[PDB]
Amino acid sequence: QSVTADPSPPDTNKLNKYSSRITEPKSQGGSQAILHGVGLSDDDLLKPQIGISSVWYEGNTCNMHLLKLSEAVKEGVENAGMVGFRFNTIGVSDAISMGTRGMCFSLQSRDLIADSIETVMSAQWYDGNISIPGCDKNMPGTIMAMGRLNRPGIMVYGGTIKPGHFQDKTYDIVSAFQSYGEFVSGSISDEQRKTVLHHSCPGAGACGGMYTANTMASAIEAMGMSLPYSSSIPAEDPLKLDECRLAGKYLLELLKMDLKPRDIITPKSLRNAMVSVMALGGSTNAVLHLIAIARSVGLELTLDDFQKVSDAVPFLADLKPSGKYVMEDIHKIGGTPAVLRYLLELGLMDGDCMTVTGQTLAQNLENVPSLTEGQEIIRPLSNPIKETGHIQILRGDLAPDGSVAKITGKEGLYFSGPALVFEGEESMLAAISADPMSFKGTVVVIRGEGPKGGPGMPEMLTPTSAIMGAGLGKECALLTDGRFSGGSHGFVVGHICPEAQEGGPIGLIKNGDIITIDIGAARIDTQVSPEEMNDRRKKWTAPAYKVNRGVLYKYIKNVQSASDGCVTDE
Amino acid sequence: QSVTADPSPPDTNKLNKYSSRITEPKSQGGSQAILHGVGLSDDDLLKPQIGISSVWYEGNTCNMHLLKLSEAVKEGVENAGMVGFRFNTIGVSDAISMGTRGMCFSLQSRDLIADSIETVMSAQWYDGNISIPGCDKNMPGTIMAMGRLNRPGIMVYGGTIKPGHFQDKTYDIVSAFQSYGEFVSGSISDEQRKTVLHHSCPGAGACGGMYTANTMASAIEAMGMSLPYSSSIPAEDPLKLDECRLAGKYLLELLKMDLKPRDIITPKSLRNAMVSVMALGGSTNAVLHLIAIARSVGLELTLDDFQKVSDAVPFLADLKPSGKYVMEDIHKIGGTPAVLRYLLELGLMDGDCMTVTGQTLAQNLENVPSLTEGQEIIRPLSNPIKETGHIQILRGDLAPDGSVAKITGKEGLYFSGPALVFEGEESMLAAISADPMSFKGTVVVIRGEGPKGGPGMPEMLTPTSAIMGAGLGKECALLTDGRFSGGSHGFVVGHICPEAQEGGPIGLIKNGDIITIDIGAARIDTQVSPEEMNDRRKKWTAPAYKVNRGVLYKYIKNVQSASDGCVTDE
Ligand SMILES: CC(C)=C1CC[C@]23CO[C@H](C2)[C@@](O)(C(=O)O)CC[C@@H]13
Ligand SMILES: CC(C)=C1CC[C@]23CO[C@H](C2)[C@@](O)(C(=O)O)CC[C@@H]13
Ligand SMILES: CC(C)=C1CC[C@]23CO[C@H](C2)[C@@](O)(C(=O)O)CC[C@@H]13
Ligand SMILES: CC(C)=C1CC[C@]23CO[C@H](C2)[C@@](O)(C(=O)O)CC[C@@H]13
Ligand code: FES
Ligand code: FES
Ligand SMILES: [Mg+2]
Ligand SMILES: [Mg+2]
Repeated sequence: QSVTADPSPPDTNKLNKYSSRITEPKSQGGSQAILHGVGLSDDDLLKPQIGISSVWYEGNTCNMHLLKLSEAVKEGVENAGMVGFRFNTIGVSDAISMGTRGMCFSLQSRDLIADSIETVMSAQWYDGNISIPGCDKNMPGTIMAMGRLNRPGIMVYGGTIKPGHFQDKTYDIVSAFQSYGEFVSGSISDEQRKTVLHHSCPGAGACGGMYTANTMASAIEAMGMSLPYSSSIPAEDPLKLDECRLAGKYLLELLKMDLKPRDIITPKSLRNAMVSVMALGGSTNAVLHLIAIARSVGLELTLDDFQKVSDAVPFLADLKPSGKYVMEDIHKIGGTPAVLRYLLELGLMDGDCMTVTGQTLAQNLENVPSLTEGQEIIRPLSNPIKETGHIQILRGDLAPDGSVAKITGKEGLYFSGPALVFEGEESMLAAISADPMSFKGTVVVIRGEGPKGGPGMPEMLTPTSAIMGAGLGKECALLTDGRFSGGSHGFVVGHICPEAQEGGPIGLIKNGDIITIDIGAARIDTQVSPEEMNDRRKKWTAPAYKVNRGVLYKYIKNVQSASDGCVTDE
Repeated sequence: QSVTADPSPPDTNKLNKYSSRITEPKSQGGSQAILHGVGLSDDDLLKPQIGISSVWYEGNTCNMHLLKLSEAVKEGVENAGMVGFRFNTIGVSDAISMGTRGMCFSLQSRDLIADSIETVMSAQWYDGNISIPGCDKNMPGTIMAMGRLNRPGIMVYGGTIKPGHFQDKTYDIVSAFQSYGEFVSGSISDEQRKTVLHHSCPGAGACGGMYTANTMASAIEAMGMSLPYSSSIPAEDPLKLDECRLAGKYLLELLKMDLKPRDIITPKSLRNAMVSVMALGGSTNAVLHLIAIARSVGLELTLDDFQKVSDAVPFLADLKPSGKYVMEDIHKIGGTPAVLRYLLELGLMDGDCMTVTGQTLAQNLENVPSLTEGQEIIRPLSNPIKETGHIQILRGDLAPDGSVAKITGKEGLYFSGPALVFEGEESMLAAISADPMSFKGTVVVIRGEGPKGGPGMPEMLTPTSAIMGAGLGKECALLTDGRFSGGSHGFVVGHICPEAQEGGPIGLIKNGDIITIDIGAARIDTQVSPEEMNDRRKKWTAPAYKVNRGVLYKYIKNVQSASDGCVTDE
């Protein structure tokens, strides 16, 4: 819990606790000369300095607008009497890289982003931070950096993309991904396929459903580290620019209070974040990212913590991918604060947690308009979509250190079938192409896709959509030490630990082993005896790492297990 | 030498070898929908995609102009028939962080930059790269990423800052750093001190002397990975913008030739780079960065390689800090190509190395105007400033795995003195404050500043300027496992390996040990017997790491020794 990462300030009530290190001593005249050179007056040197870290880049719709938002954040910082210094990190697009080896680089970019913002804040002695992520992994990456530094900070979510519309039909990135399967199946022509591709993503913003971006944005708001409505204002909405211009005012107040990320991110605000995930049907990736965020502030968060919140919180929101609505429809019925107000009224949330407004969650939500009368997106507690949360933690013989599944309650309580084992996604997809019926009734195992084996713990969508299009949805189960993206109508488990590369039982499974998934017992078991499994283990040798240089070899050297949130700095 | 880091392309003569992975298969319609959303037409999808990676940020003069350069690079990429996708990494300012704990974050940002550009190029499937660094570590960071990817790439140096001028007096960042010592000594008043600070850095650009930025920029041009004149055109010069607009034309040609970084960065172009360092009196940091660059392409480069080139190449350039002129004065006498033309004419360089112009170094230099008649910056081979290079590799008892020193030839051949040992820069500076005369005649050892002990292998300037201001310049020697920045008029050695944190002999030195530096034997020796040293070693226990989380704990876990270039991905 005693984190030692970044420099500590060189007194109370001082607003420039860190930048005074370089703006005040005569022995740092070199630093002051650079600062004059970038435009600071003598008066400016007395002011707090805010690092404004955006994740702009031009090759992704989620991120191409973030420089325009960064300009607005800087203008608000200046209007609040402080100095704004913009800088920008990298990010990668899951939508672009999905289905390719580029996806091996996606999860780790969260931790690269954390390292990047930490590096700049520490070296330049900035007093506070405003981050503008726009896309899946960007968000937890910025919060992790704020937790390590423990300097006042606010996350401004870039906002969600608007749905595409063409000829009385609604299209999104899900439409684009689905289009190829509908072409091969014969449902649509090549001409209809191309139309979907040209009208799926009309502008800037993150993916609209309850995928990782909106899950994490909502969760981070719920955790108190974004301003109210940050998660539900669309990316191109003029209110997003207004939020950007106001972050500086709110940050000034945080500096006056010295309200820091470790004052805001606590066991109870972490639970608030998890409640929001459960209630909205949020992504299983939130397990990885919330664990990493909790670790970044010196706290603990286990898989069991997620299971307890899941048991305690019903799934209430009729939102894609599980349901029919998108983040804009939440926005039109009162936004994320309206949802959280309802959950707080139900006693599911703790209102006493401090937030980046300088007030408590309860104080923020006191004044917010409630959910729109007659709305059908957020179900009553009396009529939930599921009595408990979607997220389910499975252990048992084959996942002794844990695993994560999204369970709707429609797949049944059990699946038993002979294992069909693949060393990588490629061999699985080839086998289901040549011989789809060989999959009927099996427990499909795609191993070697974990943090070290993948490497990079890639997300895989093609296995579930291939299973769906072969008519095998409820007829087989899918297990991996990596991650699955789309929903089957059957059992789909990821994050199996230990991963195959580490010699976990998943790497000892053989074709024909009878595997039994039991949701009530929360176990993925094998009919193979523990003694024969141990025999296989004694004979097992770890495969060679797939890379020997570069960022992914460093990831292999540094990354902890999926049950440990794949943190890299421990 | 067999590097496995990044994805390989999914045919010859194809110009979009990598982006075809996502622009051509119907199974990647999701990728194509994102690309349409960011503005690509169907015709645009057929074009090569260039990742344009700048290191812009607002808090440093070296980097604040790089977004404007990035816009020009993109416009040139489009004018050459390709698609330009801008993205931006982080960087840190050595001028701002020097003298503070922020400096522990500076060297590692080179390797963070390499990881960042590698990550984006791999995930987004870009065909080529144009990088726009502006500051010390940025430059080798971008080349390392290009070496790992081995996709056609060009480095555009951001260019050097113009000298500040006020009331018939020339000021630079060196003036600003010197100002405090001149205030404490009484040479100048507080009023004169403040004047230097306001007129030292008038605009955008890297430091003007032969510090790391200009050393590396020149070295990277000499290595063939920048266009001719990139290193010597000033940052605000309109020709820099013209260079930016032309990089796309040159990159198109590289894609047609499939001339890749591992075709350009070879043993012989690495030697060309080292020749340029020796001849210009370049920074000892170039030892670290050129080793890392050579490793990134699967090549070897040792400390002995530097000593052999140093022995073979005289110091010829009258350039700060060793001399009086700056990079702009090279620029006014024909620039870096004119210098390299002279060295090539002397037979010091290999002209057959391919470069990013698509032609050889000799072909580039055939047409360039020679050095301005009557110039006094570049000495003749008959009258060099030093018969061999400044860079000197020392081993011996106390640096068995090597060490690096800048030797002018003025300090003599020997120094012998009792050791005065400090565990960190702070205790050294306090001791020389309270008791300066206790330093007279000693060999000052500042240990625990290496890659893992510092951590971060920080650069330290205050020890040499404190020694200078106490009148002790030629009266003591300075040794460290970290790095020293400014020049003493005596012996100053850095990069001592193994570092103290790793239990190298430097961590076993005690106050009073007689240390003898012998330049001719190239040895740093101790009078203590090898048997007593081994006794000390058997009793020695490694100190606890100073951090336990964050980017610097990861650095500690990953970094190799200074003699190994402090690479992190092996
Ligand atoms: C960030 C780095 C490089 C550090 C090395 C060891 C210390 C230095 O002082 C200690 C620990 C610290 O608590 C402070 O007083 O500032 C924080 C900073 C770190
Ligand atoms: C399931 C399909 C159709 C997706 C559309 C684009 C994304 C949505 O969010 C992104 C990419 C994803 O990384 C997540 O957050 O889960 C994976 C899933 C796919
Ligand atoms: C970059 C990553 C994650 C890789 C994992 C193992 C391989 C895959 O194929 C091999 C090696 C490769 O030579 C290719 O044919 O493309 C390069 C890419 C890497
Ligand atoms: C020696 C003094 C006065 C310097 C002025 C600013 C810089 C120059 O270059 C930068 C910072 C440095 O990182 C290098 O490249 O060596 C260290 C040295 C100091
Ligand atoms: S790919 Fe960026 S939020 Fe979906
Ligand atoms: S600090 Fe950037 S080049 Fe000197
Ligand atoms: Mg994702
Ligand atoms: Mg430097």
